[PDB]
Amino acid sequence: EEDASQLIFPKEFETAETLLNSEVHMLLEHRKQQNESAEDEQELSEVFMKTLNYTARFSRFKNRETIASVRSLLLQKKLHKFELACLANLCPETAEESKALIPSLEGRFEDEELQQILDDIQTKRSFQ
Amino acid sequence: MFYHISLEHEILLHPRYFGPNLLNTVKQKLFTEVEGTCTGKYGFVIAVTTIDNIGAGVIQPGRGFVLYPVKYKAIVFRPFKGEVVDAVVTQVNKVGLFTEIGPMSCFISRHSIPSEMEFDPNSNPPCYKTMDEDIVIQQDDEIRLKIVGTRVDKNDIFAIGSLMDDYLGLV
Amino acid sequence: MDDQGCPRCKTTKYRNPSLKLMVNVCGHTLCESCVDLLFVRGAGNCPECGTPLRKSNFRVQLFEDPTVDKEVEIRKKVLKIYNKREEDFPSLREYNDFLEEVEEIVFNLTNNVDLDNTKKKMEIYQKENKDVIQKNKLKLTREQEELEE
Amino acid sequence: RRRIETDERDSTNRASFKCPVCSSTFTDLEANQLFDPMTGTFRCTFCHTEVEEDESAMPKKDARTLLARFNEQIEPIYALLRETED
Amino acid sequence: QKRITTPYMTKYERARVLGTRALQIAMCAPVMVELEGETDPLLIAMKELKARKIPIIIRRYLPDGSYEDWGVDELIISD
Ligand SMILES: [Zn+2]
Ligand SMILES: [Zn+2]
Ligand SMILES: [Zn+2]
Repeated sequence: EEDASQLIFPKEFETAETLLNSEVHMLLEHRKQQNESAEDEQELSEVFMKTLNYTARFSRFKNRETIASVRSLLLQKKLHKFELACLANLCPETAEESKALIPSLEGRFEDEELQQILDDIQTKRSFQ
Repeated sequence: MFYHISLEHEILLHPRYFGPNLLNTVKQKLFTEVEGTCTGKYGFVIAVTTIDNIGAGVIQPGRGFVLYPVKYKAIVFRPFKGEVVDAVVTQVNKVGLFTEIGPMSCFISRHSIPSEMEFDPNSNPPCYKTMDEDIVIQQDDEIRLKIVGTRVDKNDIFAIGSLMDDYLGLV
Repeated sequence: MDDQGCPRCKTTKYRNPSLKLMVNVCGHTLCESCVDLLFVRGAGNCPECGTPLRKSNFRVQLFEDPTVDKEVEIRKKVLKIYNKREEDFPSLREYNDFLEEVEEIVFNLTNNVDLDNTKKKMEIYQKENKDVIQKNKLKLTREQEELEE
Repeated sequence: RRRIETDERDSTNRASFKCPVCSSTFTDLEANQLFDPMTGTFRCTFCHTEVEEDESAMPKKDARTLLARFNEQIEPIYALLRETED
Repeated sequence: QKRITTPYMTKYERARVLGTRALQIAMCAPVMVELEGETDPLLIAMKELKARKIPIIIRRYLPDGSYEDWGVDELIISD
């Protein structure tokens, strides 16, 4: 019925737009500030905090421009939003790893194009 | 994968909240009701970005409560089988590893751990390490796992992980 | 189709040629009826040989000879080495000299352990990966395309 | 063959964890539900008692022995069939 | 706009509106009108109705499946 390795998803999640942990981190930090501002309002949930902690720890991009560049760059490529989300969220270092991690990635682009895209993403990444 | 989607939800506003600040109360109540909850259809919903629309408030006969159908843009997470995801190991046992993925919890069975790994219970933090000691998997670590399957129960979602594939485990 | 089949499920093979045998590093004939059991226990262990498989490692093949299956799999791997073209050698013996040991390695690897084979392959890889493998990769892929065309 | 294939598929789907009180076997998918961190071990919700797993090797091995011999003994009929397909 | 039903509140509408509004007040809903010494939620609902200040809209379903949302403040009360 559903299989990410086969890119099979329900219409509810196929028509939807994918978000990166760097993007979710920025949004959660924004929601945090939005919750920190106007004090004495409802406190944030443990799920939000757990997701924030998790998304921050695995956040591959720490700057607004790096997140926007990655998104705007990948949107130009003729790749599916799931493929692009997996690629930018997992950040595979090489084309072989990308094909290994995403068995559906094969055939969409040549090794040189695939590696060039990954190389750009690897250069745009923020390392701690 | 995380997603941004418009969701349908119905708020049963109690009459005490009618009158002024009605819609303001519905907004506040929506965030409180949906944020931090999970549904098998859309997964866990982390935060509400905006509310698309507030429908007509139908007064429930006899109940007095008014039912407000709401359309709102929110961010959600749902794990799909045959997917690789980053995880943090929470507990390490001889039968398997318990891990967390944001709001989701994943269990990795021993049979899904690579043959090169071996459990080192004598270590202070219980961990699995390679024969050549090149990598070690323990509690509170950076790992990647393949979702073999996803489960939903008690308004919660939990997946099955595997580390047999390459580029998995400690990262 | 003509062969009996897997040591366990030797019955559907007689029915139709649409079902194909699967080859593995262990050089053992396997198929879904048997493969499903290999995942419930061991998760990638040969039934009779017990040898573990790093992954599924299943590939479609239509050869009844398991030695050819292994030899082809080995051949395909070894062709990445020693495959420098004829212009590299001035003497007629050299054109087939390395092919002798290569064919010995390929053949011997079907039965003997790869300990010395991998060592020799690695000891030559350290030298051939620099230039000749880089050059022969281009020429091999080019001539392969010429063979396809 | 379809029944044997069904029995083989069953041998692959058989539950691994089990409860000694109610004699119920649970699939490894329930492992996260059966494992209680307060106890540090697997337990049964109905029996509030320990759930075992290591015995799961027995059904996997045993079933293969019965199912495999079926093809070994039917060989005369298969040969006679191959000889009579015309 | 484009309303065809009668502008008068039917006896049935008056009954349900008062019952529904009385129930909301009993459930401590805020009250629309200046009440004086009143405690019976049903008596308060009638005062709100006399003043035409009940905060309710009647969705009159037409036989063709269409409907007309008439505010209680728009209908002529039959009392
Ligand atoms: Zn073998
Ligand atoms: Zn077999
Ligand atoms: Zn029990």
